[PDB]
Amino acid sequence: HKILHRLLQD
Amino acid sequence: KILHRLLQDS
Amino acid sequence: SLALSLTADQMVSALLDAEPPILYSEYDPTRPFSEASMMGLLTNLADRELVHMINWAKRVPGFVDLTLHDQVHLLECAWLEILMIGLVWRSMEHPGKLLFAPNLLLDRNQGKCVEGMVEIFDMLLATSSRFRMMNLQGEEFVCLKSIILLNSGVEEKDHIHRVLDKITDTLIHLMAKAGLTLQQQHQRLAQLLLILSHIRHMSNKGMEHLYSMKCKNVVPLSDLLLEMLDAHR
Amino acid sequence: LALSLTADQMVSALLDAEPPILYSEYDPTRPFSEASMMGLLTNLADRELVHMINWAKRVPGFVDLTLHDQVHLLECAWLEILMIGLVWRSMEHPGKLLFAPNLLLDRNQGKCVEGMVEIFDMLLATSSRFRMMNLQGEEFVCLKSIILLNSGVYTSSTLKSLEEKDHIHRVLDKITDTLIHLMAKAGLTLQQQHQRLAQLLLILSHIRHMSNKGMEHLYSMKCKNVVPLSDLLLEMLDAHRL
Ligand SMILES: Cc1cc(C)c(B(c2c(C)cc(C)cc2C)N(CC(F)(F)F)c2ccc(O)cc2)c(C)c1
Ligand SMILES: Cc1cc(C)c(B(c2c(C)cc(C)cc2C)N(CC(F)(F)F)c2ccc(O)cc2)c(C)c1
Repeated sequence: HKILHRLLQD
Repeated sequence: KILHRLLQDS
Repeated sequence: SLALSLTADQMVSALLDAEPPILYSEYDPTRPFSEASMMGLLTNLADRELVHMINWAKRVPGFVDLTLHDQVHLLECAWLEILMIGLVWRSMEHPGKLLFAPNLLLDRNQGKCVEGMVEIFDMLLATSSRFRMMNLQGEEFVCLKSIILLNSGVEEKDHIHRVLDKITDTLIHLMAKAGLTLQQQHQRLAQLLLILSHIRHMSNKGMEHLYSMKCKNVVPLSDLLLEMLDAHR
Repeated sequence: LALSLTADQMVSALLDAEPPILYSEYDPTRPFSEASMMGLLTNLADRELVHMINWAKRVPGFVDLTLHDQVHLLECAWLEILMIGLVWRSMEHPGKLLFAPNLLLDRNQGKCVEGMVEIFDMLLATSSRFRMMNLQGEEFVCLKSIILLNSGVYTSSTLKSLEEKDHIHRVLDKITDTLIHLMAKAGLTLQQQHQRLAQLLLILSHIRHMSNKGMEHLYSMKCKNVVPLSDLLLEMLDAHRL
């Protein structure tokens, strides 16, 4: 859970 | 100019 | 896993495929430039570029083999570097200038609106003219991007190293194909990889007075830019 | 011109250009504070810097550059060079860092200096890297002279500035030559040569990162007035802020 965390799972 | 001096040393 | 058996050429096509496009900037050539507006356009530019980058990364062969945490870390370390290589490359054909966007090609004295910028400007221009004189190739460019991504952080420490040896192989392959002697291949590989040092240094300088260009709050920086910026320092 | 050297000649002139290992202000009679630690390392460096100029003058081709170009490179690379030098030293001391034979530190002894441990662990990792790749003395010297000639090469006006840059690039091309010649003699596959070369030069960008963060804290320390820097060490820093 971190902007860059979810944008790598989308 | 310490550096500069030191290189100028023969 | 299966990224390690990619041939030299499957990897070249694989990267050219994953390449982000070139973006336009929120740019009104009516308003002259200040510290505030100048940071306005770049964090807007780089904000969008960041999203392509994240997606680019995942099409970087062997990148998705890394646990989530590893992938986060690399992107957290290389993002500005990668931005900066990309910028240096599209700035190639424009001596004395920096092609931020097609609508935003900047020359040196416009980095003066922001303190500490002009110095990084000179370093970038320098790299640009090194790319020109070396006549870097598109196919070489995307390999360096791959290296930067995989090298900024650097069984689990092996996988990336293997991939790194694959990209070297690949770089070698390209110089081979171009018709270079064994002595030219090795010399150029060295000249390529030493530019990366410089890119690293450029990335470190920008991070410095962009951590202070956050404190001296001259511009909002998106939640992501802050996130990227705070875990770096 | 030093282009006219064989690989062997390149190696020898680098191995005997080598600086001497120095000692730290010994028998410390006081516990370690941030101030004290930073006095040992700063005294060390400041003394090491005088022998770096000497070693630099003896790096083939270096002397063919003009004073301001020589200042630039040294001004640019002094702490990378210090840090590769360190890394090499600490080679056979896993988990420690031999700043001097009588200052052999492990990581818990950076706990007191804001920013040390972090930089310390990177330097520890690099040591591990070299051990794992079994870097060689003759490769080591090549690396370090690369760092010297490379770090400020870009940072051009009339063929005097220009031809000055083809020159260090020749010299650099030579070090590459001589690096592969070494890898071949150690009996490595041509595929292992280009892979080795690459891995070695990739560490050079990790060293850059080393120096930059180190420089950052070194500036923070200065303005916090924690340790008294020498006049030379004052100017080495002030080049990375202008
Ligand atoms: C979000 C963001 C990101 C960067 C990398 C930049 B800077 C930046 C600059 C110029 C100067 C300072 C003092 C700080 C920063 C962050 N920058 C540096 C350069 F122009 F000097 F090269 C940059 C480079 C490439 C790119 O695509 C976007 C921006 C800015 C202003 C904002
Ligand atoms: C004049 C001077 C130069 C250096 C590189 C250092 B530092 C340094 C340290 C220890 C911590 C910080 C926060 C900043 C610096 C510059 N340093 C860092 C390391 F030990 F963490 F790696 C160092 C490296 C090699 C060497 O021969 C001597 C010192 C110090 C304390 C003083």
